[PDB]
Amino acid sequence: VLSPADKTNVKAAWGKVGAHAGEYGAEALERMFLSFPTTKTYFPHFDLSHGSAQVKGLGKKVADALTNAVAHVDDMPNALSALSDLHAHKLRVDPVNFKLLSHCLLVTLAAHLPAEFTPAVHASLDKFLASVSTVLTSKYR
Amino acid sequence: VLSPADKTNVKAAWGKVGAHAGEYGAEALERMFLSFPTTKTYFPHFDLSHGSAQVKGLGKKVADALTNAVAHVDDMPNALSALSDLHAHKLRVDPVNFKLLSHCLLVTLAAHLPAEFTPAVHASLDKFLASVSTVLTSKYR
Amino acid sequence: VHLTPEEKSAVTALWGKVNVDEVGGEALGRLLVVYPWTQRFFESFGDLSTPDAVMGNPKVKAHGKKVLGAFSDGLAHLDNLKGTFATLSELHCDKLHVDPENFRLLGNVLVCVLAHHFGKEFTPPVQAAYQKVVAGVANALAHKYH
Amino acid sequence: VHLTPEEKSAVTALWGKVNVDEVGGEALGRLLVVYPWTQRFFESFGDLSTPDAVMGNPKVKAHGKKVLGAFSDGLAHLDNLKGTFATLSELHCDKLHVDPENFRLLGNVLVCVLAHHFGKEFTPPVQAAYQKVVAGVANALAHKYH
Ligand code: HEM
Ligand code: HEM
Ligand code: HEM
Ligand code: HEM
Repeated sequence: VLSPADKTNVKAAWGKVGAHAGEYGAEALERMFLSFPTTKTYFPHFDLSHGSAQVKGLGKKVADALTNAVAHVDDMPNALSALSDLHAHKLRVDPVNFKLLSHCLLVTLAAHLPAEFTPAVHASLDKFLASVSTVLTSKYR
Repeated sequence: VLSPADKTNVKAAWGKVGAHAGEYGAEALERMFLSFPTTKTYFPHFDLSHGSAQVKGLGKKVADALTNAVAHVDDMPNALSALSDLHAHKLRVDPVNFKLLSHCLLVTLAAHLPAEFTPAVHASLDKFLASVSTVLTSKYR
Repeated sequence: VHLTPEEKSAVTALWGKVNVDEVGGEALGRLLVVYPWTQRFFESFGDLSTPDAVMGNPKVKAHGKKVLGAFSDGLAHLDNLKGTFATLSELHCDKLHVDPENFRLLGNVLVCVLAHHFGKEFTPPVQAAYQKVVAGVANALAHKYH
Repeated sequence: VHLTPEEKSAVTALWGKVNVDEVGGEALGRLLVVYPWTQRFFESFGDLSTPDAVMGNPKVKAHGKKVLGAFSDGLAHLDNLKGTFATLSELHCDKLHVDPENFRLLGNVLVCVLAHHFGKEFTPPVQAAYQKVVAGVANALAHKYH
């Protein structure tokens, strides 16, 4: 469960990210593809090179989904339902991969939030991304 | 989530366990210690030799906990509240290990329930043990 | 990883009792039922609408035979799984785009199938040996990913 | 399980800028805050009641220094991590009873701390090199478990 403090922390951090969200989403995907090459198995139709417009485009959508989740932190399952459907029944990304993108999102946030990424905020963001991952995989079976 | 069909499947399968609950719990633990030796790091205080009273006793308690959960499958968080407290606040077993015991419980059931371990029941049991694991780790942070 | 001599002997002894085609069809079928996201590779295989449809699907059974046949042959090379499966690894990465986690799920299902098939003969130590084997094979199949 | 030439270079270059004492205290502290169940190994360390208490805890800082110091020594032996960490591996299993998953969690927190501290210089390629390293060290520390 996300505590009131977790929710406050997530909104603070994501708020500072602000208009950079899409850039950070693309950066997180790039970090994932490089650190965890098996994740590239889901993207044979993408050019995954640095600066790829396909990665930038996906990065913006991932970031917008997270913005929406933050905006609906008390009602996340409904906000993300269409995305839960899409991952469970079309994309069918093995659930293990969500922890890999979550880690890379954390790392991206850490690399861009010198002031905000305190230990407490790091903890809250990790819980938050784990919660989003759980929602995104909730309809897999 | 456990579908209504999952719940029917689990109640039928676990009902067959009956008086073997203790035996199967202890066997699942032994399977885990042998297959996944890192799990023994949580039991330096046990005689883990085959047939040990400590392993038999824990096996019985694990099984009765599962019985409790099956009987209250509609509200497992409340049914397992004390146990989720115990694991989160005291035992503090890393969440990765729950998958390992779950797999060993599943193997134990397969080995003992030739008639009842159909593909559909296998799926339902796997989901159920995953849900129990989720409840048991729900208070960790 | 690594197997003791007694463990290798246990693995070989049990496997000599296995109907590879049947166990292969049963494991792949169960993989698609228990972990349905694994169906993503098999849209061309026809009816996967229910557990009975998956288990009875002749294309699912055919692929099960193919996969477990390769697994079976690999058991003759327990001391060189990476070498044995290198070319298949490259194929599964470069052309088939199979996330190696799939190999691990299949291993889990195979262990459950062996337990179901063999009952009490699938003792805790025998399981431990097979866990090393399926981990070794998954690791070997994953090794050439890039 | 091998770094490229550029990857080793990237690892060594960044590490030249790391205050191992400071980064070690920070990484261990964050481990105990982010994954508070890991406090199970530090019952005697005093106040771990709040994030500020954990981060300022002199025993957490001191132990972080020792842990990351040993990590740092290992970066001189990237081709021989198993041998380099064998003695500590046995210690962590036989005497300390530490689940090796903890090594993985600490690796993840360390990568986060390097990102936080170094910012843009911690590029995606540099991170990828460090991910290989922390996985390698964790696997080395886990290798003598039984
Ligand atoms: C926080 C976790 C995640 C979020 C919030 C997220 C969100 C999204 C969104 C918003 C889309 C676009 C959907 C559309 O265009 O209709 C998408 C597509 C996609 N995602 Fe996820 N995702 C997550 C995790 C992952 C992971 C871990 C993987 C694989 C490693 C993955 C693989 C994909 C793929 C392959 C697509 C389709 C891309 C395309 O072909 O255009 N996702 N995701
Ligand atoms: C299905 C998952 C699990 C269930 C249902 C379960 C249930 C239980 C129960 C009922 C007890 C006894 C509580 C008491 O006596 O007050 C217990 C204790 C314990 N469990 Fe869990 N457990 C699970 C998973 C795990 C796992 C995966 C581990 C570690 C690998 C673990 C480690 C322990 C330990 C160390 C104790 C204390 C034993 C003792 O010293 O008496 N548990 N568990
Ligand atoms: C022990 C594990 C496995 C082994 C030994 C294995 C082996 C093989 C072999 C020998 C082939 C034929 C290659 C060729 O035609 O050149 C193949 C193809 C294939 N495999 Fe794997 N496999 C394994 C696991 C998996 C899993 C778990 C999946 C997906 C869930 C998978 C997906 C596929 C697909 C989609 C093909 C192509 C099938 C076709 O074109 O009809 N494999 N595999
Ligand atoms: C790269 C990973 C790690 C390395 C290289 C490492 C290394 C070391 C070293 C060198 C010592 C002895 C320090 C001394 O000289 O007094 C030690 C002790 C210890 N380590 Fe590890 N460590 C690592 C990770 C961990 C983690 C993640 C945990 C638990 C979460 C842990 C638990 C402990 C404990 C409980 C002690 C004894 C502390 C005491 O004396 O009270 N270690 N480790």
